[PDB]
Amino acid sequence: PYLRARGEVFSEIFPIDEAVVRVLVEELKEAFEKYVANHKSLRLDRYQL
Amino acid sequence: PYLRARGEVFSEIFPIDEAVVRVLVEELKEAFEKYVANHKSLRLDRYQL
Repeated sequence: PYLRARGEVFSEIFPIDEAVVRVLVEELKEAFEKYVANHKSLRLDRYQL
Repeated sequence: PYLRARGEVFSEIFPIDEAVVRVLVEELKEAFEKYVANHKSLRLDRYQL
């Protein structure tokens, strides 16, 4: 007490290869879609995505 | 070192049978299309097809 860290600057990585990102975003989209549809043990908010 | 050389002669020939040129450009782009399909994790910005 009290813990600190001597801070950095933020780690800054930037996207290249973005159409594979487009395929993987629509895969993410259908994936999370059917994830919400399946796992009803989540009781999730269903008005947001 | 260093290097300085002198040239011999010109030699520059061409193919014949331009149908091989046309359909082989098509099959060449087929092969590199398959390699760009393989390029999913190969860090490629995607507008060179």
